[PDB]
Amino acid sequence: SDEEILEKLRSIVSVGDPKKKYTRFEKIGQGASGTVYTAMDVATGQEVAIRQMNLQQQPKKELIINEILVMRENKNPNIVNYLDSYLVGDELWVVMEYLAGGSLTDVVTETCMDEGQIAAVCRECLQALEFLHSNQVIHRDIKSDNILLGMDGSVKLTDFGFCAQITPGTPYWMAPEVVTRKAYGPKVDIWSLGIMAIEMIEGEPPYLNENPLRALYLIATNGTPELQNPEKLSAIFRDFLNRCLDMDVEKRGSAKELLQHQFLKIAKPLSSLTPLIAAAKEATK
Amino acid sequence: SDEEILEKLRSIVSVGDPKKKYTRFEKIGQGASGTVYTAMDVATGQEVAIRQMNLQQQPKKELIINEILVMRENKNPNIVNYLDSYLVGDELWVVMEYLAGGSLTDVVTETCMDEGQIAAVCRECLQALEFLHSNQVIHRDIKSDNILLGMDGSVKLTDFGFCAQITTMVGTPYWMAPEVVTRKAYGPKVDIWSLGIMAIEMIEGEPPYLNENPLRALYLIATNGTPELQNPEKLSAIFRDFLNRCLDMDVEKRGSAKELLQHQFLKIAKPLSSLTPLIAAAKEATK
Amino acid sequence: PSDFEHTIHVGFDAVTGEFTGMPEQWARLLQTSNITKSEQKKNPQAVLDVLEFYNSKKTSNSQKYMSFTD
Amino acid sequence: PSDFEHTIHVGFDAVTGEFTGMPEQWARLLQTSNITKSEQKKNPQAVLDVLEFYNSKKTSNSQKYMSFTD
Repeated sequence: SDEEILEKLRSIVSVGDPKKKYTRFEKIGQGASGTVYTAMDVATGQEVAIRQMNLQQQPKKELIINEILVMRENKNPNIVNYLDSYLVGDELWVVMEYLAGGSLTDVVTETCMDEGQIAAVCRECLQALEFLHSNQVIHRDIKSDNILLGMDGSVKLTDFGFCAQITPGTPYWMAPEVVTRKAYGPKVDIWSLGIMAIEMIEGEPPYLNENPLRALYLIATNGTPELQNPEKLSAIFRDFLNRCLDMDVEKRGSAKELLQHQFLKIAKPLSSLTPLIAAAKEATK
Repeated sequence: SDEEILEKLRSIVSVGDPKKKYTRFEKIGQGASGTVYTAMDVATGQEVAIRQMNLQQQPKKELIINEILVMRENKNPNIVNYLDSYLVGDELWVVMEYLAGGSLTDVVTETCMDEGQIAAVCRECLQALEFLHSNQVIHRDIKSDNILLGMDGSVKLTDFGFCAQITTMVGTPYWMAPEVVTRKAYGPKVDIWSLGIMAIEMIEGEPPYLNENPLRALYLIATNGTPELQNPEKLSAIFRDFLNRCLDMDVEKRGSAKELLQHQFLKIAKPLSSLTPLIAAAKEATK
Repeated sequence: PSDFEHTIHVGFDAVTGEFTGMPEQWARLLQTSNITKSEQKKNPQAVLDVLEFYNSKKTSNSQKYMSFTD
Repeated sequence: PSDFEHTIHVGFDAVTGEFTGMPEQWARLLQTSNITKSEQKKNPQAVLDVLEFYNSKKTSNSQKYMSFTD
């Protein structure tokens, strides 16, 4: 249906000349997924990311079309959203939001987050997950590299599909049922969230000083990693981490249920992250 | 797709509650396969078996469902048939025929069967195999333990699927054919082979390879084919011909169920009722 | 080590605390990873499941696409 | 779909009357199988076919279900 795929796109792609609708293009990267540029919507000022795809000379495409069909009808402030798509000659242009700033990863390693800050980003991530799940979407890669932080402290979840891949080791974030090849569901994201929360408080990944296979083994049997000083953490937080890191999938908290968790109530303002983000952006490059 | 699993079910499950159409429930076994009781059909008095399984906690569900689709459109007197299937709350209740009495195994170790008697049981088993093979089913476990005997002498084949278990896995699978034991591709004729072995078991009063090491026995089946009979001299020429047609190592030369139903050996059979006093003496020696 | 072709299925002898029919690679990753004998005895399936996952995480390619529920 | 099984090649040396490249557990099994040296040389392939069958039965948690023809 190489001619039918070109027909379906036409019913989804939007009108207009993206070369007119967007300005200040800037090549960020280039690969098999196509060429990516950051740009700005002339009318609204909205900063965006444009993926120019090779089209014809690019693998499976009605899966890409499937995401478009799914995400174009659903939006959320906590996930990198799909804005528009265009057809320019022999190419396909996908436009996504682009959040300036840094990664939670850089913020975790260079600075020291507190439970107020951790609780703030967990709520934002929970909101994104609750939204993605209600849409029958499993992220599968919830980790510090996939959550974007605006200088605003605002939080966005990315890399949950082809369209929203990161514009530019061991599975430490994967759940037991994943590492053991079992059938899994949405809750594997809750597990990953717990791991992320742990990474934040430790300012470092789970299994750094461990062989890959052994780490997988530990995840499959011990479940939660070991904290250097579990006592320091509070009761509501540990309780939070426990609802997230329960091996019994069905006793494990869900996104919705976890929104109501007391730990979030202790959240600080996202603006509280600005100096950490700023400080983090200074070092790395 | 645990959503269609229920669609299929509710489209073949019967209307009504088992607690009304059946009575006199009495638990038999208990395991992962489920909880099986022995009940009776209130109306017709038909004796049955009810396997109360653990629904959502039962592995392969699309298989069981497929078994019920096959055996619901096809019945035969020489096999444990499928009667009904129900949805009691969350569970899936499968109703199977139940036959009181014992098993060929107990008759075999406790008594001495003659040729007329063996011929009779062989005919019934062959009828059951002709049926199962016509519906593309390979039993794989034709042995005395899986042949149920009515106090009547009546014969039913069991254990050819999930919905028909006990309503061995240690030692040697003395009934399997050379092509099975050497892991080659095989077909329905492996049941003909097992039948021939069951017949030897019946005339000798015990299964072959009893004192053999599992591996040596397997090697022997793969090379010698047939087990060493204790008293060949005593077997009639017609019974030996019959055994030879069942136990040919060459699959193509081996008889099929349909061909063997016409074998002369089956013609000297005694009436199934000749088994009654053997079955009684066996079950009184407790079994 | 030549002639007849055969397939061998992995096994675990609980009494000796050792896997049987383990392919060369797997046997190598196992002893170097320091997965103890006791841990193996504790959940052999998990150990095999993890070995599988590991050596499969060398085949699939980075190109990630949307994953949906059932 | 056993990703827990792999192909192996075993040979037999008629002079010494010994298999080559024999899995260690298969070698231990053959040792106390009571299958003689002669019998082993008479039909080496049968010996290996039999060991493979034993292995496949020992390592499967196969519950029985209705099986059909091809």
